[PDB]
Amino acid sequence: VHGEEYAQKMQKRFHQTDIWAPFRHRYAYMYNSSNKNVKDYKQVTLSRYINGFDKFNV
Amino acid sequence: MSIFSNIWINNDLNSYGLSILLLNIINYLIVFMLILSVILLTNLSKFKSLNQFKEFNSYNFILYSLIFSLLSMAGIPPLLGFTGKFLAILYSSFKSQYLLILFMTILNIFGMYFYIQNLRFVVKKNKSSILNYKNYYVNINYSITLNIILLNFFNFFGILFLSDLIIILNYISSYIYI
Amino acid sequence: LLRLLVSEYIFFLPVFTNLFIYWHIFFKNNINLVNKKNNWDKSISVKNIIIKQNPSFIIRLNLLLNSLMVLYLITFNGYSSTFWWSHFKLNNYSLYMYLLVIIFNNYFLYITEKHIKILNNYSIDYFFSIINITLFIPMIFLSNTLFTFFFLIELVSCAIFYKFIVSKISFKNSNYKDNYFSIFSKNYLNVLFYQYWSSFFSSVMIGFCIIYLFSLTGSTEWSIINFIVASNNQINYYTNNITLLFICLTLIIGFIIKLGIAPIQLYKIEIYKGLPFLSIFFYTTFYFLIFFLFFSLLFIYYLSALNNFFWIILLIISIIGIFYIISIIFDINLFKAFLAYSTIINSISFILLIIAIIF
Amino acid sequence: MELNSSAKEDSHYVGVLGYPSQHDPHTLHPKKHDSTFTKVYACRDMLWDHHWEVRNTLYAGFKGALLGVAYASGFGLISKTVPSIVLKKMFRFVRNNNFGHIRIMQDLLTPYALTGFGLGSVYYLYQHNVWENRSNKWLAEVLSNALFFQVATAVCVNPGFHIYGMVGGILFGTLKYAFYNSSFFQEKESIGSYTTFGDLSEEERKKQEYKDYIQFLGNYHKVRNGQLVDL
Amino acid sequence: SSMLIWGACFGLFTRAAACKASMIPLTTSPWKYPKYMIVSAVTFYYFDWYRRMALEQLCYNEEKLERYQIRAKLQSLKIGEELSDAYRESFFEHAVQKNNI
Amino acid sequence: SYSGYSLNGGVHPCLPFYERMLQCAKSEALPIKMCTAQTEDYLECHHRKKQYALNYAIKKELNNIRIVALPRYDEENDTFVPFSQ
Amino acid sequence: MEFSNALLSQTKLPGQQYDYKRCFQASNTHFECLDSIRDAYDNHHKCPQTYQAWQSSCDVGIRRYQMDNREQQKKDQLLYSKEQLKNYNAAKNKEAYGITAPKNLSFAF
Amino acid sequence: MLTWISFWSLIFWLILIILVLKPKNFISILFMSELTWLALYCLSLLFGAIYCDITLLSISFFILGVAGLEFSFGILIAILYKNLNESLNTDLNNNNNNQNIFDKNFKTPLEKINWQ
Amino acid sequence: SQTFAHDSFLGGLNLFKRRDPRFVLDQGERPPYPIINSNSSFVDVLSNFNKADFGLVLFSAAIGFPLSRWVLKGLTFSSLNYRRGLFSSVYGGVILWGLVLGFNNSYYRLNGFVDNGLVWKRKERKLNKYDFTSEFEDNSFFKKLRIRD
Repeated sequence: VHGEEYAQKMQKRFHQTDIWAPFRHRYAYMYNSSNKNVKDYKQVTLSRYINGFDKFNV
Repeated sequence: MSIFSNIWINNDLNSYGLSILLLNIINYLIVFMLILSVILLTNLSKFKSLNQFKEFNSYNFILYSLIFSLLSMAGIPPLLGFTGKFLAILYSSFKSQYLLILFMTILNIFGMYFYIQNLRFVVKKNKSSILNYKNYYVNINYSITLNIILLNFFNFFGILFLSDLIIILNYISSYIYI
Repeated sequence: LLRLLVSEYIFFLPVFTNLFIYWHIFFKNNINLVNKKNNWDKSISVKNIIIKQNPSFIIRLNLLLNSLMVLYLITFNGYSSTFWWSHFKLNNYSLYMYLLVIIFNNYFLYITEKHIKILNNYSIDYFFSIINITLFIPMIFLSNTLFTFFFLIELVSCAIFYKFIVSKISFKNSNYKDNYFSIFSKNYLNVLFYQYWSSFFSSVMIGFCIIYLFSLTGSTEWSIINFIVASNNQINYYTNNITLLFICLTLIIGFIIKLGIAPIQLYKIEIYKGLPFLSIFFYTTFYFLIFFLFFSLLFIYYLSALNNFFWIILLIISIIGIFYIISIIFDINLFKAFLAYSTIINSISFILLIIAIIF
Repeated sequence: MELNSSAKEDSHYVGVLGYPSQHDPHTLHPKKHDSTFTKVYACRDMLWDHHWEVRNTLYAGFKGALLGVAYASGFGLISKTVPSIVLKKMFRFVRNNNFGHIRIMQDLLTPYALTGFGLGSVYYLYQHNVWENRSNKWLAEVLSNALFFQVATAVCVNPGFHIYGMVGGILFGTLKYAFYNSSFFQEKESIGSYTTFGDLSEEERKKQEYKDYIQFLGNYHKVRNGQLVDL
Repeated sequence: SSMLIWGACFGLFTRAAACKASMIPLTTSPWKYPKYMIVSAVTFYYFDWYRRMALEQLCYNEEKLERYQIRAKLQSLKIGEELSDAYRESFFEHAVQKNNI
Repeated sequence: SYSGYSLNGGVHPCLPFYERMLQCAKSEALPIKMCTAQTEDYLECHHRKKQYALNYAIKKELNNIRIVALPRYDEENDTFVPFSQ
Repeated sequence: MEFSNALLSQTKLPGQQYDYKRCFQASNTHFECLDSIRDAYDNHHKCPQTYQAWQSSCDVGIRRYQMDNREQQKKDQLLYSKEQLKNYNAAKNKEAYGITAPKNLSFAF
Repeated sequence: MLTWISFWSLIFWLILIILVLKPKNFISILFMSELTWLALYCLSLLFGAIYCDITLLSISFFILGVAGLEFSFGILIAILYKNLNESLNTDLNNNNNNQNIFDKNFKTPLEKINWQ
Repeated sequence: SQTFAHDSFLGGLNLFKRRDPRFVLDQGERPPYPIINSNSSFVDVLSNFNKADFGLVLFSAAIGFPLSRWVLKGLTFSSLNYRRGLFSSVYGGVILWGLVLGFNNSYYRLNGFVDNGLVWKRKERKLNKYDFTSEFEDNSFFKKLRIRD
């Protein structure tokens, strides 16, 4: 809506286009840079006691 | 730093100021070490207050050595402490900083009075007797005396040999960028 | 790591040898009284058990080792480069500063050795602290990042604190009126307190500056920092003048507190009041040769890319300092205060010279 | 770090290079086919007009008041001693009021803010209306600042210290000319730069530059005095 | 003049001045007189060589410092001056001709 | 003090940008004016300022009534179907 | 700093080392492939294989220093010779023993 | 409700301000200095995570070490306060009248001033 | 000028012969002598040891005795055992410094910074534009300390 040249100027990040450096707010460190809990805090505190929270990857 | 037909000509060393700063530091250290050697010859417990500069009035070597060290610290022209301040003012004028020159002038005059104020306290009614005793007799050190002799020579006549020190310091400072 | 090059650590060998010799001799001196007399042993004379070592030989040892270090420089060869993961720099100017500080330390040590035979009012631990300081400061000259400079400066500050701790407190004099009465001196406590808290403030602010320099640039290497700052000035990418101003201000104020410069010069007066003359001797040479020279080279050489932010700050401080001391230096009545104010005035003059240089 | 960057711009050099100009019209022009609300909102360009005398005076007064408040916060209030009875009454007032600290702060900082506002406004009106057309800029700055600071020291501080006020005014005027009027450590060009405008070809310019170099060779003392040995 | 003789003269007067300053008689500890002249003559003789050899390296250093000043000036140009006709040709010489690596 | 290591012992994501910037700087006679693109790329890798500006613009645009519904994505094939169907 | 090629050439990646033997061998071979044909401006394309070896063997900073030194040497050779340099140095050191007098009442300016 | 970077910068500077604010008791200043070091620890970890830099975690543990040595020095200095005739409240070590203290009162160790 | 022959007991003296007062060469500057092993390791330097480094060690052993005696002249309130132990410590330190010097000499010969018995195929022509030392050295002892004045 603000001009075709404006959009490509705003969506442009790197002069060189042969390097992939995706945007990240932060970088993970724990668990060899991974996530152990991929659930909400309520699911975090309830899945340890209550059944029906884990979908049983088989 | 001018240009003629894409040929650059420069008449500025660009490393003179660092050598000037090194010279100022080294000269201050030399004069300070002279006065501390004069102090280290004597009994240290006597110098507590500022009026006790009178204690330096013992015999002609100590008295005159410290008088000239104080005058050098004050920046009196003939002595060594003057050369660093003179070259600092010269470099500031070369760099076209008149406000810095004015503030250094104010600082220099106030510090000069701060230094020469103690020359009034040196006056004593009698000889001070500020020497340590050993084997019933005063202990006069010869090695510190010779060190003070050399420092006094280079305080009195260091302005004659300052060119070599400037050469060496500029040679050292030329390595900063290369 | 497939190969460890000698060029990465060649410079450290003489320093390690000197440290080992120093500390071995210190440990062996610590037990110089223990000497068992066996049942089949015979003593030509009765052993004296109350002794007072003269530290002269220790000073001599220092001189010798320091002199040997000079030799290592005179025969030095190599390339202009970096070593130990680009944490240390080897070029002509750094090595010349190293040589200069070594030779000045050697001269001061020689005069101290001459003076120590007139009257022994100092212990062996005093000159061991001096040994450590003279061993470690030229490595402060050889720094290549603000990280390693910070760590070296804390090492040397701890050595200086150790030197201040081992000052002689009680003396044998001719005052016989003070028996059976309590006299409080309080000079020792003031020296320790002020040195401790000034070190704390300087260290925390330097760490703060290091953290923000990593945030802004990604390294604390001098060349990378200068190149990034200049390229950003050309590009107009990072336009947060507040952050750069605050970084420069925090570094400058940390160094002001560390050096006791004119705005914060008061605690140096107390430190000088509580110190012996030899301590002031060594402290002055260490302060002017190393601390103030590095403070100068920060604006001149190490962080020149930030001079466009530095100058004004320095200017303000200079002005304040002058207008703070043109009257305070005229209501002192102590020899130590006179010496300290001499140092302070010369520091202000040299700061003005730095401002002239960076133009 | 820049001071008075708008007044030190070289307009010709900036226009030749194409650099953005700080004297360009930074104004908003409402057009028709727009609602009545955006007409009112677009009037905010009044506060951007640096040629408005009332706005400049108010901004100078605001800066002076802010400086006075800062001085009171850092150095003024802590040095002065308050009677114990007054402090006790103030702390009792805090006990019986939800935001009593704000009222105490207002009472303590009102004189300093008022004095700073008055000083800033008077200083701006004095500089802009009296000394703005003098030929010698350095002398005008020195004299005006010396007189103003002497009067300010006489009024705000004890009148027996007016000589030190004059000296401080002289020093402040020198500093202001050195760094607020002139451009040291803050330069928008390069030393020795120039712009060419004629239709001369490269050969003519090169010939003129060769002549200039021949003339420049006479600035060497050894060359001019003929004191060079044979190489 | 000769530096060896100048140094020997320096040591002779240094010893006599030290005797006067310590209030000890001259003619005392005579063997220190030849030692002072020998030490002082060698000291100033080496310094004469070192100062001359520092001038040589200083002059050669300024040739490299000559190149640094020109490139520092071009890199310190204000933006927009690089392609200005005052500096365009000199700037292009370093960017193009000096790309010989 | 640039190590090139990531938080799990791997490789820093901005290592190629740093390498190219240093290669440009060490080869040019005027590195400051001749390595602007590489230094800009490294600075964008380190401070993600352009992405933050894009996010600010996107939020400002989303504050309006420009967008009503988005196409739906079906997992079976890499195709977007409109919300209408 | 921030402007000197000398200080930038000392900046290297972590874990980056230089093989000076191979680099100097390649540089000597390339400079002997050159210097047999003499030009005011060095053309590396006239010595292609040695140019490629030199590029693949030596770092960019080393090559920049080598080109700067070569340019300085070529400039110096066109202006000076050993004998006239020796004569000039002897004359300068001889006149250093004398003094310098003002040129009172000049004519040129 | 505040971004972590601005929050932690402000927290560090507020900790310094509070350290200056509180009455000058050596033990209190020691505790506040330890808190300052811990704030630096947290800030270094936060920026290390944000910028994927491994040297700032090193800064965290080096801060731990430096703070430990400094705390040992502080303990020894307080015990040194014991032996010298000094109060842990430094404001009681001088005769400068202070309005902030309710009960500051020092006089000469004399029973009377005048005899005749 | 002529330098002491390497792989001989007087080779270490070449450490005191220099062409310029520089500590180190530039990044791209060629060493004065051909390079044997640029990226040497710890055992590469040890394997390069010969009579010159052993001569450096022997000189350290010879000169350590007066230096240790001079240090020992500062002892008071000491016994025979402590005096002998301190003398041994100082002497061993001087021996260690001599070994360090020998290691550095071997490293320098490996890198080509000092005379290692090899000559470059092409000589680097240098024009002696600035000359303050040639005649002074030729009329002095300092001609021994300078290489190619």
